[PDB]
Amino acid sequence: ELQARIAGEQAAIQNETTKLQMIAQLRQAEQALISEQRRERNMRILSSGNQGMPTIQ
Amino acid sequence: DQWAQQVLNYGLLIVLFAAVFGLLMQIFGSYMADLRFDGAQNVAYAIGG
Repeated sequence: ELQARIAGEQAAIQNETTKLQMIAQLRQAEQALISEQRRERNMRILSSGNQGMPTIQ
Repeated sequence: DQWAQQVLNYGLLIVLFAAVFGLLMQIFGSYMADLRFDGAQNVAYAIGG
């Protein structure tokens, strides 16, 4: 019974390892998404579809 | 005669520059005061103006 308990404990540590891998992937995805938002803002400022300009009055 | 001519020269200079420079610089100031880097104004249009 103690051997099977220790085996279950190893399985739990395995699960934590998988969870940490998943957290690292999510971290990378979040950084990529922040970069995408930055580039969306940049595109919106510099878009050639803009039609406005200051008016002389 | 020469002193008077130079006085007239620089007086006319100061008059012309006062008037025209004030007008032009006020126009430029207003135009730049309207400039914005929002998503609604063309950056090329604004910088070119």
